[PDB]
Amino acid sequence: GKTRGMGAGRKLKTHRRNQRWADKAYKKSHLGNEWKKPFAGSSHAKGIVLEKIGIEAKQPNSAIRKCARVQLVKNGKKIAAFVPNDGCLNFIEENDEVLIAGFGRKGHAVGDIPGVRFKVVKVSGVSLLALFKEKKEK
Amino acid sequence: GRMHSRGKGISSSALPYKRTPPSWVKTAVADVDELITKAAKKGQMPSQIGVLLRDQHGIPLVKSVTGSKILRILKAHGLAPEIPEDLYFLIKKAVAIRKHLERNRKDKDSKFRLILVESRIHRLARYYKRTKKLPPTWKYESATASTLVA
Amino acid sequence: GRRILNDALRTMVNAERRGKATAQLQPISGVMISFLNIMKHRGYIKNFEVFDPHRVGKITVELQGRIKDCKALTYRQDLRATEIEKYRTRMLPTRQWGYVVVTTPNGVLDHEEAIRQNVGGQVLGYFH
RNA sequence: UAGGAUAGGGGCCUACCAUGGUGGUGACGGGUGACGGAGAAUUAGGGUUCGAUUCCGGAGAGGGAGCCUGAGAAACGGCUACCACAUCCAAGGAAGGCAGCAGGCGCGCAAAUUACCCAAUCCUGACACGGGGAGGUAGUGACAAUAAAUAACAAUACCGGGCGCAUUAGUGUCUGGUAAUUGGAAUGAGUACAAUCUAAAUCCCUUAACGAGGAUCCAUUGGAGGGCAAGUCUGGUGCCAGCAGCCGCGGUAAUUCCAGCUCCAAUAGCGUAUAUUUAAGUUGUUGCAGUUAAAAAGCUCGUAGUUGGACCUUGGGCCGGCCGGCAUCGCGCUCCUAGCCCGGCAUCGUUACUUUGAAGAAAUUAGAGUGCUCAAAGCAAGCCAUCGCUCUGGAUACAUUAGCAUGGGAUAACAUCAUAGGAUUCCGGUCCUAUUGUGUUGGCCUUCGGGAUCGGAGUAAUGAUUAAUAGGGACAGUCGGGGGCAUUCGUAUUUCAUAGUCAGAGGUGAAAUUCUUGGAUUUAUGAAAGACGAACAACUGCGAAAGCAUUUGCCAAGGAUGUUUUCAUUAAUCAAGAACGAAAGUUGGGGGCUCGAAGACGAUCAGAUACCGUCCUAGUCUCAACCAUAAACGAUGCCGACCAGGGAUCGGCGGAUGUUGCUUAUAGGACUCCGCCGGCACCUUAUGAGAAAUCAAAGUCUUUGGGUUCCGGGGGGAGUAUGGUCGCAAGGCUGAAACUUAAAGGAAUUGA
RNA sequence: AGAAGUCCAUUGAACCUUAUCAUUUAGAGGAAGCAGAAGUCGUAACAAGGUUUCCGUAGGUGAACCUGCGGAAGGAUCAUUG
RNA sequence: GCUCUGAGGACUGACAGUCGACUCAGAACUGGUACGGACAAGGGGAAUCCGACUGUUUAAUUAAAACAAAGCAUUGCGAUGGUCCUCGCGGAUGCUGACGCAAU
RNA sequence: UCUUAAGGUAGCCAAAUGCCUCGUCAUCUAAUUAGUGACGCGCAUGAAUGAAUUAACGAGAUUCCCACUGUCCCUGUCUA
Ligand SMILES: [Mg+2]
Ligand SMILES: [Mg+2]
Ligand SMILES: [Mg+2]
Ligand SMILES: [Mg+2]
Ligand SMILES: [Mg+2]
Ligand SMILES: [Mg+2]
Ligand SMILES: [Mg+2]
Ligand SMILES: [Mg+2]
Ligand SMILES: [Mg+2]
Ligand SMILES: [Mg+2]
Ligand SMILES: [Mg+2]
Ligand SMILES: [Mg+2]
Ligand SMILES: [Mg+2]
Ligand SMILES: [Mg+2]
Ligand SMILES: [Mg+2]
Ligand SMILES: [Mg+2]
Ligand SMILES: [Mg+2]
Ligand SMILES: [Mg+2]
Ligand SMILES: [Mg+2]
Ligand SMILES: [Mg+2]
Ligand SMILES: [Mg+2]
Ligand SMILES: [Mg+2]
Ligand SMILES: [Mg+2]
Ligand SMILES: [Mg+2]
Ligand SMILES: [Mg+2]
Ligand SMILES: [Mg+2]
Ligand SMILES: [Mg+2]
Ligand SMILES: [Mg+2]
Ligand SMILES: [Mg+2]
Ligand SMILES: [Mg+2]
Ligand SMILES: [Mg+2]
Ligand SMILES: [Mg+2]
Ligand SMILES: [Mg+2]
Ligand SMILES: [Mg+2]
Ligand SMILES: [Mg+2]
Ligand SMILES: [Mg+2]
Ligand SMILES: [Mg+2]
Ligand SMILES: [Mg+2]
Ligand SMILES: [Mg+2]
Ligand SMILES: [Mg+2]
Ligand SMILES: [Mg+2]
Ligand SMILES: [Mg+2]
Ligand SMILES: [Mg+2]
Ligand SMILES: [Mg+2]
Ligand SMILES: [Mg+2]
Ligand SMILES: [Mg+2]
Ligand SMILES: [Mg+2]
Repeated sequence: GKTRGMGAGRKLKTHRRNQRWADKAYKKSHLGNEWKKPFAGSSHAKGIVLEKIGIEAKQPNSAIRKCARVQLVKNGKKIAAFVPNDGCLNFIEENDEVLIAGFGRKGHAVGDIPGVRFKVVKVSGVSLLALFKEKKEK
Repeated sequence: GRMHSRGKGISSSALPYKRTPPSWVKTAVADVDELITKAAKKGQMPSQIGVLLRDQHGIPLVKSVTGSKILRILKAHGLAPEIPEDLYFLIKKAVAIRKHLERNRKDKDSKFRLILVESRIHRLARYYKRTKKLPPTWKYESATASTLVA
Repeated sequence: GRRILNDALRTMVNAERRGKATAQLQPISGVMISFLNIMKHRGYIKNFEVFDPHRVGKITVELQGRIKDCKALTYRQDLRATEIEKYRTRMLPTRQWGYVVVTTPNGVLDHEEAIRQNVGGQVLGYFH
């Protein structure tokens, strides 16, 4: 069982330090690889799109989720990012200036889109919800 | 449980309630003390002394008849063994085992038992070093240990 | 090894939970009998024998079925008389009954006694 | 040690000498997207994460280095030099340092005015006057926080439920609303005379006149399948577009997409992303789990570490209404606190724990008072005839750990009266300093006072707890397929020999490869070789585990039992370290029967690199030396206690009369009965436990705490890469990440 | 008194060469893991999965896998007094 | 180069006297930064092929990767024998005997 | 499917073994028929004809880098 001697404070503290590492959340949060991800501990990241691509959807579904290959101005990563509205992809055009944010699930692929972790939230300095809602055209 | 086996025996000697000696024990403490020293200088350890009295001379417990333990009479008369009872006998058993093993090199069981016996020797010897019943330098050298005993 | 005042209380819980009339205890202690004095003072067990012929000792208590649980907190705590207040809630069933027995420089005594004499100490255990 | 230097201690530095200092209680090293703290967010408790930032401390002024002045600087809104950067040059030269305020570029997801002012708070100077991008005021400011509008009230109405009878009606009460219906009231958003505010303006607070018909003085954000509150609405799309945190929706009747109506939750706010807290008893000290779901090391030894059996007077009283003081069978006190001979006095074991006290920076937090109109706040302000002043407050708490101080001695560690070198009033021997008889300074001396030393007499209860259903050791009769060395035996298998016989034998479901009239198979006798030790042989023993079954001898060892023997806590578990550890496998001898990986064949089959049959190498066996793993299993660590019943059985012991194909008779051996321990197990039952299967130990668990070691945190990637280390090699031990995934998995039920 | 200069110490930037640490990054070729699809070859596993399964070790084979030696039941047997 | 300082010993009667050839460190000064001043006396590194190394070899053109080597394996042989010499008688291995001789 | 007694196994390579050949790719260089490292349907690699590696050693063969230099640009002079 546990060690419960009145003098075992050293053993218990060392043991918790040692055993918190098996916890996935602690390991992910302190291992330092979050600074080796594309955003590197950032919420959003402005990037330049290379091309509107479009990608397959997973087994139970069947569709073409319209994403884009974007380059990060900050550290040069090239990644894939979704465009979250109906027919919204048209607003995006090659080599435009977009803001890329996490797509949910905290850096983990979401839903039926295969291996994509990112969403477009701005383009050419105009709100993309506003583009969808004709509030302001770029 | 036995400290070097998973045996769990509880066989032992259960001491009688009355600390005072029984009626029929009427030999005097001085004569019992002379019996102690006679057999001690004849060369027997406290275990043999107690057994001898309990068998031939009808002395139930020497503490009961005298108020002082065998070793204490022997320590007061300066006949006490230089190396304690149980450390002596653990050393003698280690000498026997090692002498057998030096000729029987394939005896892995005897090698294990020797590991255990020397472990017991060293645990007990640390106790005797802490209670100052052994010299503060007495170290169990496996080489020249057979001179010490037997 | 033995660390009694647990070997006594767990025997008492087992005897009570089985409904036995008397339970006997193989080692004793001044601390053990001072704990049983707290139980008997607060009216949870009735009178008892302390067999002290010659050895560690032996005890026989008669259970009245009025006890419900009794334990030892080996890993005996430090305990101020300002902060029993969150041991009584942490261990005892409620704020009306149940007693936490803490050894203090005035001998073994329960936590309500410790409030009024305003002396703290080490947890020996509890019963409720 | 001596010095030099510093304002000063100091290896700060020098000369000489010594060989030391730190470390598994983590040094040194590395990371830190790390200034420290007061503190911030969240919080049942405990915690987890953060803290660049206006308060304190430190450090820097592009990077280093060096100095002047000065009380104060290694200053950068001071200098010198180098390096990086850059400005002016009339081409020799010269000036540099916004991480000060504002502002410009760049970097970025990310951050405002090149404003006014010395009036307040204070600083500064030679100083009541100057100065102050400290600091305040104003502009941008949905960072965060506070109060809080977007209507209210009336009768009319198709109406809509009782209530006045309640039938049979009909209209009735709060008005519920679709009413742009009708109606006069209320006001601030806004505009604005003015005043007030202000250093001057501005805002706020007041307030001339203006300022509401419901289209406006228009509220949005997101959502309407489940979670999760709100459409089995309507149109469009048709596995597309798309939605969807997850489960899922969409394949022509979409409650899930795109639209409209309706509605819902929040509401001047809400959605989104990341990080973090809660959820999370999914990090568990409180408070998890390890038989089977992830997890007991193969097993034992073992140092540190952690944990440690029982035993020592406050035992009974008075006394006054939780405690003072008392006495009893209280080692003494000379001195301060020291009674109207006497309470409650020094030095002559440590700690922890615990009580109380002090000191504890404010701000923050808790918390007292206080009508800023409330509230966030703030520290004010309230009452006189609210007429030449009264009463004022500006509390208090917390502050873990370390340090200081007082009371206790229960609990827990350390050290230790048995060699008495012990305690004890005294007696004088060694030698000593000097005060009052040295009125002055005094300096050695006789009883004196005192260290130190010192011998002998003296007294006292003269001084050592028990001996654990803890352990070690001894001893007695045993027991065991426990271990090592040697040694006897057994049939069988093969080979071979001698003799006999004649067509087959071997193998299979059936075959063939194979052997065979050079006589196979079979039978008998015998010899060699090496292996194996049947039956007996078991819910049986021994062993730390692996493992150990022919005989006798020898050698050491061992558990249990028995014990009126001894030691007296010596113990339990154990990072580091160490011993043994099946089979395979490796190096090299010996042996080479059987069997047999690889390999070669014959069958089968579609294939047959397999199952099947023949031959067979290594190997199987032994020795010397390695290896270190097994579903190494009880998938159940080790020591301890309690709890439920029974019969078996293994070993030891104790007690029974009652028969032995024994015994010169008995005892003893076998057997029957009863009881103890210690084993290996089993059968029944929950009153227990568990997800159950099941378990008398996996129980004594949310009524959660005996001690201790190892070890798990969804599934993969993977016991993989890399690094280390051991090994001849095979490999062993130690051992990630990226990425991917929504299940994988355990137990039981029904069906197939 | 007193400057340039100069001497010797001391602090010592800064550059240079090597060594080395750490963080990223290139690499022909080799070889892992994953995801996808409406592929090819088999039938290894789950029933006695058609040769019971599996663990350790060794050798082999296109692939699953096969076999040898030892072990386990998580077995298809809790069972010989019949 | 020169001037020094320090440490390391012997014999005789923790000290004193007598003697001592050397080695090892440290310092100050000095020179046209020259100093192992003549002589003597390794160039270093990254790799590939071959042979393990040491050794031997075509005297008078080839010094090597060739030959040998230990290590590994194989074969014959138990004396009336194996390999071999000899014209014959006889002889070598053998002053030997399988942990040996002999042939690869 | 024919055929063999068996069909080149473990490895290894334009290797001192590869004709085509100056093989293809990468590296080295300004430039490489050379060197190394890989690729292998290999005229004609391969297991005691021993195969693959292999630290140390080599008056062994080959390639490159640093120092060095009258080898060279490019010759000059001195001495016996
Ligand atoms: Mg988690
Ligand atoms: Mg799915
Ligand atoms: Mg026991
Ligand atoms: Mg142990
Ligand atoms: Mg000094
Ligand atoms: Mg930092
Ligand atoms: Mg500051
Ligand atoms: Mg500064
Ligand atoms: Mg400076
Ligand atoms: Mg400045
Ligand atoms: Mg600025
Ligand atoms: Mg909406
Ligand atoms: Mg929607
Ligand atoms: Mg909708
Ligand atoms: Mg609902
Ligand atoms: Mg969403
Ligand atoms: Mg939805
Ligand atoms: Mg869990
Ligand atoms: Mg498991
Ligand atoms: Mg085990
Ligand atoms: Mg220990
Ligand atoms: Mg025959
Ligand atoms: Mg048996
Ligand atoms: Mg037999
Ligand atoms: Mg394992
Ligand atoms: Mg296991
Ligand atoms: Mg019996
Ligand atoms: Mg996991
Ligand atoms: Mg299952
Ligand atoms: Mg199958
Ligand atoms: Mg099968
Ligand atoms: Mg099966
Ligand atoms: Mg095979
Ligand atoms: Mg085969
Ligand atoms: Mg099963
Ligand atoms: Mg050579
Ligand atoms: Mg020649
Ligand atoms: Mg030559
Ligand atoms: Mg001959
Ligand atoms: Mg090949
Ligand atoms: Mg080739
Ligand atoms: Mg070249
Ligand atoms: Mg090549
Ligand atoms: Mg060939
Ligand atoms: Mg060939
Ligand atoms: Mg061959
Ligand atoms: Mg050849």
